[PDB]
Amino acid sequence: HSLIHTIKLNSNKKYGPGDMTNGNQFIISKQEWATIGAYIQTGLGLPVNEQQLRTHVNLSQDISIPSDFSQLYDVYCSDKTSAEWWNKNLYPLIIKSANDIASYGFKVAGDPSIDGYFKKLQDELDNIVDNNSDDDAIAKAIKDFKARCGILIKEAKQYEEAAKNIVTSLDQFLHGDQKKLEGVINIQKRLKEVQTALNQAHGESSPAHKELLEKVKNLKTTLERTIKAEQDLEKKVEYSFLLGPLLGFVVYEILENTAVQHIKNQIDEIKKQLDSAQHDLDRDVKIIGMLNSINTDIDNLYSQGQEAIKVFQKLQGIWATIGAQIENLRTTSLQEVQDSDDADEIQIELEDASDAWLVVAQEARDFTLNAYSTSNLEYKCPENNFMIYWYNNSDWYNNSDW
Repeated sequence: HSLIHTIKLNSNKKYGPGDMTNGNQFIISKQEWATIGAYIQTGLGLPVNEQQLRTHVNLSQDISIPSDFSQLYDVYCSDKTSAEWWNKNLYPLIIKSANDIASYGFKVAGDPSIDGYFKKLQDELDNIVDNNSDDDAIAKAIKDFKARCGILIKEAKQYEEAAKNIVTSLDQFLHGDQKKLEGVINIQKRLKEVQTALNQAHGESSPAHKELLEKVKNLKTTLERTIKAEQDLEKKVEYSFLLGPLLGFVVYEILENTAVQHIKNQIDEIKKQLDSAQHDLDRDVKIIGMLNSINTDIDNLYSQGQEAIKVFQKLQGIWATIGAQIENLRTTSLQEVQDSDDADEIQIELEDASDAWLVVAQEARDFTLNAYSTSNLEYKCPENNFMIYWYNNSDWYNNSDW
């Protein structure tokens, strides 16, 4: 965006928001969290027993499922549990950190309906260097100045700690929490194991097995290329199961993309081919195709998890420095104003920092406004209704031709 370039350029301004960017993205990136969120949706819908699996990949009741397939269930459950944890414990924090940026920015610069805190600080400095002002009024202005800065320092520290807490939550998402949460790293390990096993046993049984499973892998590769290529999301984030269980959820908006429409047609073709195929081909390609895509997904969850850790360590440092600079403002700078009887330079710095804060506050608001909202295993992952809309409204599950 134009605004992202403005934010870097501004990132040098004292009392301002600093470099709240991440490459060509806002430091809280709409596109990043939208993409991640797609993988999580897929996770939230994973099946954990035979009947669920059949319903999910859309396999005829008349088809037998070999026993080694059962390994799927435990790891799918863990993956699902992970997704649910993320949905409850991680993603809402991201929304909150965006809100913290909007809140601070509108507080110091003022809400567009307005005086923000920086204008109030400026006027206080006016009173401190006014010669008409008697000594009592000076002393009072100084106390008010320090108090108001103290509130900004407290909030900045709160936001700093919130960013630290996001980093901690990410480390738990990836490495587990030493309790009932298995980490993405271990989930990835087991998913790769099961993938190897099932591929050896049921993924190379015939030429058509290899052909079709390779076709699905190619579609996932292209889909992923397209996803990583599209930088700018213009719509409120929603998700779609249009591509079905072979590929997983995608951000709804990306359905417009020509390449993705091509992929939808190739998927419709696969469905036609499988639904009337020899039973073992039908079964193996649905189940293992989906599993291969889940492995690609979990790889993406891992790497983008590590990336996000780096981003929120950066944000953490930004709030630390914001608080440090306001502490300097209320002590050393304020004393200099008193000694020099000159406040104009500080006042103009506060004006300029106000404008920079407006820029990042608008980006934070935009993020929030457009973000997505919404061995037994039968008790750890009970059946829920999560996929039912998708089973009732996605083409993959249309069986009129059966």
